[PDB]
Amino acid sequence: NKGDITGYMDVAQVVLYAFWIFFAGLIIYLRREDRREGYPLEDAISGKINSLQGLGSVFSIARPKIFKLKTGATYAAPNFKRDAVAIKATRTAPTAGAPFEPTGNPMTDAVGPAAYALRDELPDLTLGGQPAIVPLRVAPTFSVAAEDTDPRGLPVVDRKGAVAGKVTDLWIDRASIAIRYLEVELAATPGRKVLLPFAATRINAKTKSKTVTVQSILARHFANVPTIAKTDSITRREEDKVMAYYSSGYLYSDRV
Amino acid sequence: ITEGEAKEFHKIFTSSILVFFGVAAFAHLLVWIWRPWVPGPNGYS
Amino acid sequence: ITEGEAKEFHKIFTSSILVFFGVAAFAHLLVWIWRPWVPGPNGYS
Amino acid sequence: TEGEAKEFHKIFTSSILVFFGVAAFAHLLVWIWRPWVPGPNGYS
Amino acid sequence: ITEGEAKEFHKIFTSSILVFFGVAAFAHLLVWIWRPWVPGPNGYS
Amino acid sequence: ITEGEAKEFHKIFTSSILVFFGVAAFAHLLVWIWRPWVPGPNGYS
Amino acid sequence: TEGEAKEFHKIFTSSILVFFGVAAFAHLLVWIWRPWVPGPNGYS
Amino acid sequence: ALLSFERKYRVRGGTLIGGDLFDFWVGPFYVGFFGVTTLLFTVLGTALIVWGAALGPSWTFWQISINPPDVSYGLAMAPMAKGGLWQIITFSAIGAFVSWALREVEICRKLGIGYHIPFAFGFAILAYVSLVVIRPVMMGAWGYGFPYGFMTHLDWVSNTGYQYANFHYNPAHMLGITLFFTTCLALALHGSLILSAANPGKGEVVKGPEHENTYFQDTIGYSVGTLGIHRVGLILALSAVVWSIICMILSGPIYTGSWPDWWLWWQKLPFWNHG
Amino acid sequence: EYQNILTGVQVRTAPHSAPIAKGIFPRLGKPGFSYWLGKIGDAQIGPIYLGTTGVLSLVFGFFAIEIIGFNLLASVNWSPMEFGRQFFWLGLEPPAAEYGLGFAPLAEGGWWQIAGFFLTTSILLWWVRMYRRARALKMGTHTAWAFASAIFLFLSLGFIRPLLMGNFSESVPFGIFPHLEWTNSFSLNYGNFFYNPFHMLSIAFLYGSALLFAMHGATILAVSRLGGDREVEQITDRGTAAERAALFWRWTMGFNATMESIHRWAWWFAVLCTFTGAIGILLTGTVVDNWFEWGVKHGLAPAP
Amino acid sequence: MWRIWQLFDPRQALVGLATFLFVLALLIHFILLSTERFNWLEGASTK
Amino acid sequence: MWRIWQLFDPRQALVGLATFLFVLALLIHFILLSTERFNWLEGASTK
Amino acid sequence: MWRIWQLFDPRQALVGLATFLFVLALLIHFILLSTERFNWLEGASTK
Amino acid sequence: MWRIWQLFDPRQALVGLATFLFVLALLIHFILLSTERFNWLEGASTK
Amino acid sequence: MWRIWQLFDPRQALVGLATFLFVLALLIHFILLSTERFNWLEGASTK
Amino acid sequence: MWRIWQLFDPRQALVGLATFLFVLALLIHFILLSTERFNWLEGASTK
Ligand code: 07D
Ligand SMILES: CCc1c(C)c2cc3nc(cc4[nH]c(c(CCC(=O)OC/C=C(\C)CC/C=C(\C)CC/C=C(\C)CCC=C(C)C)c4C)c4c5nc(cc1[nH]2)C(C)=C5C(=O)[C@@H]4C(=O)OC)C(C)=C3C(C)=O
Ligand SMILES: COC(C)(C)C\C=C/C(C)=C/C=C/C(C)=C/C=C/C(C)=C/C=C\C=C(C)\C=C\C=C(C)\C=C\C=C(C)\C=C\CC(C)(C)OC
Ligand SMILES: CCCCCCCCCCCCO[C@@H]1O[C@H](CO)[C@@H](O[C@H]2O[C@H](CO)[C@@H](O)[C@H](O)[C@H]2O)[C@H](O)[C@H]1O
Ligand SMILES: CCCCCCCCCCCCO[C@@H]1O[C@H](CO)[C@@H](O[C@H]2O[C@H](CO)[C@@H](O)[C@H](O)[C@H]2O)[C@H](O)[C@H]1O
Ligand SMILES: CCCCCCCCCCCCO[C@@H]1O[C@H](CO)[C@@H](O[C@H]2O[C@H](CO)[C@@H](O)[C@H](O)[C@H]2O)[C@H](O)[C@H]1O
Ligand SMILES: CCCCCCCCCCCCO[C@@H]1O[C@H](CO)[C@@H](O[C@H]2O[C@H](CO)[C@@H](O)[C@H](O)[C@H]2O)[C@H](O)[C@H]1O
Ligand SMILES: [Fe+3]
Repeated sequence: NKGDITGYMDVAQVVLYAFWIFFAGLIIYLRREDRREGYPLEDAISGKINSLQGLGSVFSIARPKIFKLKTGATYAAPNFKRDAVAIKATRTAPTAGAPFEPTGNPMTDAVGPAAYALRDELPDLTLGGQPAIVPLRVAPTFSVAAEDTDPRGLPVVDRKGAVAGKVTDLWIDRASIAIRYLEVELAATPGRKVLLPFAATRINAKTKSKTVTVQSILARHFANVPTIAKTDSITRREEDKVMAYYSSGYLYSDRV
Repeated sequence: ITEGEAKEFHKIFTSSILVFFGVAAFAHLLVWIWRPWVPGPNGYS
Repeated sequence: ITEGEAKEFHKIFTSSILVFFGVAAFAHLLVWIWRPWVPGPNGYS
Repeated sequence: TEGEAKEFHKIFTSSILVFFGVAAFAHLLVWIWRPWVPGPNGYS
Repeated sequence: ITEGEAKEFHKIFTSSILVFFGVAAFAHLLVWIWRPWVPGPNGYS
Repeated sequence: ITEGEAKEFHKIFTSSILVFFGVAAFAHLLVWIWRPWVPGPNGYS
Repeated sequence: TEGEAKEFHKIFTSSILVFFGVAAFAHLLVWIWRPWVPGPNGYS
Repeated sequence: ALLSFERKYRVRGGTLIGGDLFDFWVGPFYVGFFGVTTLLFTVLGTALIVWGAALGPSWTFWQISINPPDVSYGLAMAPMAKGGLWQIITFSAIGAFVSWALREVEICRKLGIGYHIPFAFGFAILAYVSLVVIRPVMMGAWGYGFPYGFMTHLDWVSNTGYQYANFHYNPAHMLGITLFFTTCLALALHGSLILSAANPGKGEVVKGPEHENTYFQDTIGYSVGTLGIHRVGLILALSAVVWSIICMILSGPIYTGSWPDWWLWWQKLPFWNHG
Repeated sequence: EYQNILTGVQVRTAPHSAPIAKGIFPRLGKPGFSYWLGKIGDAQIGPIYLGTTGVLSLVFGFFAIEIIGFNLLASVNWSPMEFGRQFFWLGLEPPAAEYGLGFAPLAEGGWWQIAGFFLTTSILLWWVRMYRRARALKMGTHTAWAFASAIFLFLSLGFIRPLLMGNFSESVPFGIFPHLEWTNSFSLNYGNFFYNPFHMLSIAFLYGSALLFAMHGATILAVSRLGGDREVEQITDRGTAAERAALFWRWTMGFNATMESIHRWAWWFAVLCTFTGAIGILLTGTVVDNWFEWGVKHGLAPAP
Repeated sequence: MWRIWQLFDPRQALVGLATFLFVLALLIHFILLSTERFNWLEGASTK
Repeated sequence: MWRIWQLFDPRQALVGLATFLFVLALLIHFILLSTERFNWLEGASTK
Repeated sequence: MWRIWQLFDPRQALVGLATFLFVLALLIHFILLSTERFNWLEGASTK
Repeated sequence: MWRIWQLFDPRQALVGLATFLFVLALLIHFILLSTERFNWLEGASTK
Repeated sequence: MWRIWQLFDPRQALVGLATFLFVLALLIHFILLSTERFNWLEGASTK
Repeated sequence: MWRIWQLFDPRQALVGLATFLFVLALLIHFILLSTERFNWLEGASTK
């Protein structure tokens, strides 16, 4: 009557169907944006570019958008830079859906939860073109705020209670003011130094004494933590490697 | 899996197919004797 | 896939699909005998 | 690729002709049962 | 793409759109014969 | 982009748009023959 | 071990038979109490 | 069928139950034991919903409804024809949700990430359980749960809301609405800030965390931080769900009257009760 | 077992900010630090930028708020006690139907119109402020358009639908309980606003926004041990945190987003929540008198 | 038209056709089922 | 006019055009189904 | 026709086809059950 | 006026123009459908 | 047909099949309990 | 079935069967309690 267009069809229904068309287009756009990393898909066994995909393939992958960096650098998304098919693991079954048996110590072989993305060897930059993740020694201005336990010199122990080492230095992000890493000197090897992510620590400020505990890896696992080069500025690949190694603890912290 | 153990498993699998189907067929025969489930043109009863 | 198994797989697939189609056709024939599903120009008298 | 383009097109044409033929037979049977084009006075 | 393949694609596209438009116009003519969609001063009936 | 095709596009564009208008105006003329959309002092009809 | 599989199967089949026997006895007791297959006119 | 980086984390382990039996993938999906169980419950619940649609008079997707048993049955199991089907679908839905969350737990262990996602899904499962189990049990009948239907569960929402004559006046409902709206606003701000930092315009090199902090320091006067924003967003959504659960437990099990005149307590505090 | 839900150890440094052109106005606010905010997020407070558009928006908004509050206090005969008693029930009511879209008497809705105009102007000037602040920092204007969606819903509620109906009588009052009562009576007058399909879409997108911002928050908190909280850096250089975040959802859900595109989903769900809502508000009364009868006609109701 | 397979991979075209025609067959069947005349399950009278 | 395909990938153009044409055809068919006169399935009389 | 398995893996084809056939059979059975004439459980008279 | 394409990308401008014209045409058609006089599906009388 | 176990591992396909069979059996029992003739617990009369 | 436990974990199998059997028995017991005839707590009359 008042709002109809043709007998049964009215304005509200037409606007609804217009929204449905727009939402289908928006879903297509959002899925195109989603398919900007890890695409196109590879075969599970051989690794050839194959996938059960229809007429939407032409619309599935977007043209590489270009990200500009404040160093002259550039990222392409999608960049069709893929991983090698042969990893340090073997198929439990040759059925393309089976999982992988690691063929070694997966902590130091970067297999599974220990696997780290193959990033670039450049530290995160600040607004001034300098490394963002730095030790507190080479950032005199930065200081640990009061009313919080200072995690310097506290014993670093695992869940079993064994004192893995001692913390000497804190590594912090300059871009976002927060602690990133604790520098830990090994009680077993003074000549060895490791980085333990701050996200992997408990404050433990409420106990008989003050200590730093880690629930992921055991004390001996601190003897194989990946090392870094500059000791005062850490690249993205190095930090990603260290975090992946520490995060691999929970799955297989007691052998494989 | 090998080509021989597959046959060995297929033998016992077929035996279980037959046992399951026979039990189910007896169940359906008993239910049909109790209450058939195909209506007539005039319905049921 | 290796073509050396496609010959066998397609023949098994054809045999099984004809078996499935024939069973479905016999079931449809039985249902039609019991009650056809295409009304005449009066309904379902 | 043109290596199997001709033969795939031939098989595709055979399949799509089979599909259209059976669909047309189905539509013919449906029309014999009940036509779907109403006359000037509607359906009778 | 190169210009030759563009010209060939254009030729095929022109033939295809000609066939599509002809078939659609044929369908429109049959629909018009069935029921025209442009009403008169009094309407349709 | 380089000027070498700035005209090459334009010559097509200024033609295609014309063709578009040449169709659309035609359509409007037919509509005016059917039902004009400018009412008179006493309203439509 | 492989012998452990056989021992588990022996104890498991013993448990199967005793469990199914007690279940059958319970079902027979219930059936004597109240049968669950109605007649043409219902239970009553 | 794998991402460019997928055939590197597809290791075994990380499963709570099943060992190596169901530790595999089907297409993109990880199955596990709890994927099998969520298929078990989903297939059965959906089949029962379609069966109730067949017993229903519509087949209209928005008029298909599975009704809970009438309140005259109390907390008793109901005959499948009249009420029992809703109960079985409820139990199947609970089992499927729990299997989904547990499968997420197995995936989290396999990838060595935190269990935040299944914990957050636990709150949605709890909201559903409070709507179909906890509240009907406290109220004493299964007929206080909502029907499983597209538009009929909205009829349930409206009927129960107007049962207290204006359900807006439920203060826990006010707080849950505030949290839901604030979650939507915070999500808009966060997605917008991330997109603007990543896509700053022609030229316009990608901006860092300092630029993102500066934007909301200039516009609002405070910036939460690229880590704290996900914290506050998860807490906002979970608290919205918690306060919705609270407002629905308060209505019926605890409060059985008009929410609008619950607020007269405020009108009559001793320092303005002019009388 | 740490979770990154609270920051046990905080860091405090010399406050700093991205460089902007000086402009007519400087940065204002002498930045300080707070402890609970630093526990949940960053600890620094301010400084707030106050440009020409900022001053304009603040002046218009303050004028509107003072008008609204003065009217609320005057409605209870300037009694602070009775203002406390009735504060939630107090409301600046819109002008009646007879006055159309013209100026009503101040007591009869003129104050409501003046306050609404000033509030609309301040909100639009705040939108301009968000746009200009994003452009000044050499960033994109996604926040401005996300805000524009909310402004569309606000203007549809307050101004656009009155324009279409030619009447401010059915606009929403300036009160705590009065605007909820407006919501209730608007739904009742137009037949079970659940049967509005754009209301259903808006609720779907609000639920989806909460769902998405719980999923995404929990995902980033789950990969925060892997540098996953540093989202823009994982967007420009994909780390293993982003890879595991994608693979979790790909294995549990069949598909996944990018660290960049998940926030596109986040943007669009929030924007659509209010876009569909504004459309549904603009459709009621004008096109659809009764949403229940529309639902009956279109198969949403069993046709009583 | 044998050349279109230079543009469209046979797998992609075949999967897309399968899905699209299945959905269209469902749609047409459901439309027929919602009609008074062509619903072959209730078999309502023509006249 | 053959130059448009230098602007657009022929796969993109063809798939997008097929999508647009099918959606438009569905739209028109549904609009006709909504009318009393052109609904060929209930077939209301012209009179 | 056998060349179809040079496009499609047989294992995933089998599992997907089995799932689709089972869902279709469930749908048709439920549709018949909701039908007055073809519900073999309720069994109303066709006369 | 041929220098406009030195400012606007012909591909982007042509796509945007096509989409804008399609939405405008669709809206005009629906507006005419809404009116009594120019609705060509019901075909109401001029008088 | 003995070769099917090359396509599907018995140790897991068997358990999945058992779960599917249990779901189907329990669904059919629920459907029968929902009826009026085949509900053996209600035991409603056929006459 | 000689050694089927060389393939299935006896602990996992035992726990799964205990849970399945408990759930099924609880379901059957609740279904009986839902009835009018086999509710041994209500204790209705057979006659
Ligand atoms: C009895 C009531 C009835 C009942 C049936 C029912 C029930 C439910 N509903 Mg509804 N609702 C009803 C009525 C109804 N409902 C809505 C709206 C929604 C949307 C709002 C989205 C939002 O974010 O809004 C909120 C966003 C706005 C208003 C837009 C942005 C606002 C801005 C920028 C304001 C800026 C402010 C300042 C700068 C501050 C200074 C100013 C001053 C001091 C004055 C959302 C989706 C939503 C949810 C649900 C749910 C979940 C339920 C359940 C569970 O039952 N409802 C609005 C709308 O969009 O409708 C299409 C709307 O207008 C309207 C009406 C009349
Ligand atoms: C996607 C849809 C989503 C939905 C669910 C949603 C809902 C609601 N969003 C709501 C409120 C606001 N939203 C905002 C801002 C605007 C501020 C303004 O207008 O100031 C302009 C007004 C005024 C100036 C008037 C008063 C002023 C006061 C109280 C101070 C008076 C005193 C003074 C000046 C003196 C003292 C001080 C000195 C310095 C001297 C406010 C806080 C904004 C945004 N929403 C977005 C989106 C969403 N909003 C996005 C993307 C945003 C922005 O960009 C923008 C912003 O700044 O966000 C931080 C409300 C009440 C909502 C509900 C639920 O109803
Ligand atoms: C700082 O304050 C001190 C004094 C402490 C206290 C002051 C004030 C107080 C306590 C204020 C309290 C205010 C309250 C409780 C406000 C509640 C507000 C709510 C909930 C509002 C909610 C919705 C209202 C909306 C959405 C109204 C929208 C109205 C609009 C958009 C109207 C626009 C109207 C226009 C543009 C009119 C045009 C017509 C004319 C011709 C007049 O325009 C010139
Ligand atoms: C595990 C798989 C098991 C598969 C089981 C499949 C069973 C299918 C049965 C098909 C044959 C049934 O055929 C059906 O038989 C019943 C017999 O009661 C007939 O029923 C007829 O006879 C009965 C008994 O006298 C009377 O109610 C009446 O005369 C009439 O209804 C139906 O008219 C016929 O259509
Ligand atoms: C997987 C297997 C799928 C099998 C699908 C089978 C599809 C075809 C089945 C129906 C074939 C047509 O079946 C035929 O239909 C015509 C209607 O025109 C009907 O015609 C018959 O019955 C009607 C009344 O019911 C009478 O008016 C008519 O005089 C008589 O000839 C019959 O029902 C049958 O002779
Ligand atoms: C290219 C695409 C866009 C095309 C745009 C075309 C726009 C112009 C179309 C209308 C032009 C004006 O058209 C002119 O209107 C006047 C209005 O009085 C008409 O005048 C007459 O027509 C009306 C119509 O009811 C009569 O009642 C009356 O006798 C008289 O007023 C002219 O007969 C007509 O020629
Ligand atoms: C008339 C009815 C009531 C409506 C109010 C109308 C007046 C207020 C809105 C006017 C339009 C404002 O539009 C905006 O104006 C301000 C100046 O005021 C300008 O912005 C200016 O202030 C900004 C503040 O960040 C500074 O960077 C700089 O001093 C300058 O750019 C913008 O370039 C212009 O986009
Ligand atoms: Fe984020």
